[PDB]
Amino acid sequence: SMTEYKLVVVGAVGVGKSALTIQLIQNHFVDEYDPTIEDSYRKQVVIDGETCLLDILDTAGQEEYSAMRDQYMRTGEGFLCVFAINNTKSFEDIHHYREQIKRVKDSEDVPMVLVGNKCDLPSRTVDTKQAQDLARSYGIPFIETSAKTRQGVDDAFYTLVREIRKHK
Amino acid sequence: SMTEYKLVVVGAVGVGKSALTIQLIQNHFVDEYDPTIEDSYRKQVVIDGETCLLDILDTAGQEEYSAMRDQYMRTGEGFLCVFAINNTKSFEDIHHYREQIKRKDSEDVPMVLVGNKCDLPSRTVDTKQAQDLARSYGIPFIETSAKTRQGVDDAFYTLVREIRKHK
Amino acid sequence: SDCRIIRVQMELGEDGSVYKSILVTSQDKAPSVISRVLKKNNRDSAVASEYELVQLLPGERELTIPASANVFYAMDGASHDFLLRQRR
Amino acid sequence: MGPGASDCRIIRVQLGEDGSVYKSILVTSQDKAPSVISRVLKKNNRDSAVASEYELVQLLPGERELTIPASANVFYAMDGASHDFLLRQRR
Ligand SMILES: Nc1nc2c(ncn2[C@@H]2O[C@H](COP(=O)(O)OP(=O)(O)NP(=O)(O)O)[C@@H](O)[C@H]2O)c(=O)[nH]1
Ligand SMILES: Nc1nc2c(ncn2[C@@H]2O[C@H](COP(=O)(O)OP(=O)(O)NP(=O)(O)O)[C@@H](O)[C@H]2O)c(=O)[nH]1
Ligand SMILES: [Mg+2]
Ligand SMILES: [Mg+2]
Repeated sequence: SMTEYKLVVVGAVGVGKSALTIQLIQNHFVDEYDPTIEDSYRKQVVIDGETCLLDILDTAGQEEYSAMRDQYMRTGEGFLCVFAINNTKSFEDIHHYREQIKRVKDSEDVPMVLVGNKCDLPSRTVDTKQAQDLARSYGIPFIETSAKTRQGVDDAFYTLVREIRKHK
Repeated sequence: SMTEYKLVVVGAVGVGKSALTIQLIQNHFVDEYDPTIEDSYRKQVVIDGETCLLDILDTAGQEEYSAMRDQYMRTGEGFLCVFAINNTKSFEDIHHYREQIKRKDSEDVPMVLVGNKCDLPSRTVDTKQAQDLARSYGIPFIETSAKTRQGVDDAFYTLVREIRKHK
Repeated sequence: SDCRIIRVQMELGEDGSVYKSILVTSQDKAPSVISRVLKKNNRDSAVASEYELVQLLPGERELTIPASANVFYAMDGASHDFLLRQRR
Repeated sequence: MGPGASDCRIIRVQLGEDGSVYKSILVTSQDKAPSVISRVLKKNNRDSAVASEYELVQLLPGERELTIPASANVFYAMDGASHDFLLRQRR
C-alpha cells in the first residue's frame, strides 16, 4: 500500500496536454498532432522521498467529450490547467476551466497549477506578466513549460503533487 | 444563372485546411484549433471576370473519418491538397490522398497542391522538392498562409482555373 | 458508448456556411450540442438557452428537440440532418 | 419509430513499458481490425509495427477474453458488453 495521487490535465485543444504527459511518463516528444479523447496513465515514482503511484488523466480539449467532465473532475485530486503561450484563446479559457472545477465538488480551495505550454516557440502572444498576475489572484503556482525541450515538465507535475499532499 | 464550382480541401491533421477555408469567406484567421469532420461552405465571387458560386468542402484530417472519403471525392469537382511546411509527415501523406482521388477513375483530375504554413520560420520541406512533386503530378503548387492571408485567394482561384481548364 | 455524426445548419442570417458536421455522444443533452454548434459558428456571444435544435425529416416534416432531451436518443433516426433557429 | 444505426463507438485499448494504461479510441461502423490496430499503434509512437504482427483482443467481465478476427468489422464483432480491449504481439 502506497500513496496514490490522481492528477488530471485540462486545457484548450492543442495547448499540448497530451505532449506534456507523454513527456513526463515516456521521456519523449513527437511533433505529431493527435487529438485525444481520454488517456489514462499510471506510474510509480518517488517524490521528495515518497513512493507514490501517479494517476494522470490526459483529457480532451474538444467539447465533444466534455460530457465526461463532471465525473472525471469529481474523481480527480489535482488539476493542471494548461494554455499555450501562442494561443490567446486558450489563456482566456482557463477562467471557464477553473470555475467548472470549483462548481464540481463545491470548494474554492482546490489543488491546481496553471501552466503556459509552448515557451520555446518565438511567437509569444500572451505575457507571463498577465499569467503570473492571474496565478497570484488565484493564489496558485504558475510554471512555463515546453513539452519539446522538457523545460518545466518535472517542475509542473511535481508541484501539483506537492500542492495535493499539502491539502491532505 | 451562375457557374458552380465544387472545391474540396484535403490534407493531414492540423495542416490548416479549416483555417484557410474560413479565411476565404468573411475574411479572418482564428488561432483556436477545432478538428473538423466535414464542413460545407458556399460563396459567390468573380474570377477572371466570371461570377461563380464556390462550393467548398472542408474535410477532416483524422483517419477516423476517412470512411467518408469515397463519397466526398466522388461528388467533388476539384481538390486542394494541403500539407504543412513544418510537418514533413503531412507532405508524405499527400501521396495517399491523391491516389485515393485517382482511384473518379482518371489519371488526370483537377487538383492543386498547397503548402499552407509559409509564414512559419522552421521550414522542413523546401519549395524545390514541392514544385518538383507538382511537376511530376503535373499540377500547380502554391505556398499559402492562412495567418497572413498570403496566397489564399491565389490558391483557391488557381484550382478554379484548373477546373475550367480540365474539360 | 455509441455516437452519431449529424449535420446541422444555422439560422444563416448572413451567407455563412451551408452546414457543419457534428459528433454527438450517447451522453450529450441538447444544451451541450447547441452551444457546440453555436461556438462552431461566429456566435460566441450567443446564449444556448435561447436557441432550438430542429431535426428535418422527409416530407418537409420537422421535429424540435426539447431543451432537456438527450439528442442521441431523441432524434427520429430517419435523418441525420438538423437545423438551429432562434426560438424567440 | 425505431433507433437509427450508430456512426461510432468509443473503446479503450491497452506489450512494452505500459506507461499508459489505456487510450480512448473512436471506431466507426466501417472499421476493420487493421484500421484500429494501426490507429492505436500510431498513437503509441510505434511506427515500425507492420500492423499484421499485432492482435486486438477484448477482455469481458469474469476474467474471460476473446480475440477479434483480423480483417473483420470490429464494430460488429465485439461483444458490446465490454468496450475494453488490449494489443499484443507474437515474438
Ligand atoms: N513546440 C512545441 N510544440 C508542442 C508543445 N506541446 C505540444 N506541442 C505540439 O502541439 C500539438 C498539440 O499537442 P497535444 O499534446 O496533442 O495537444 P492537446 O492539448 O493534447 N490537444 P487535445 O485536447 O486534442 O488532446 C502537437 O503537434 C504537439 O507536438 C510544446 O511545448 N512545444
Ligand atoms: N501560423 C500558422 N498557423 C496556421 C496556419 N494554418 C493553420 N494554422 C494553425 O494550425 C492549427 C490547425 O488549423 P486547422 O485549419 O483547424 O487545421 P486542419 O488542417 O483543419 N485540421 P483538421 O484535419 O482537424 O481539420 C490552428 O491552430 C491554426 O490556427 C498557417 O498558415 N500559419
Ligand atoms: Mg492531445
Ligand atoms: Mg479542421
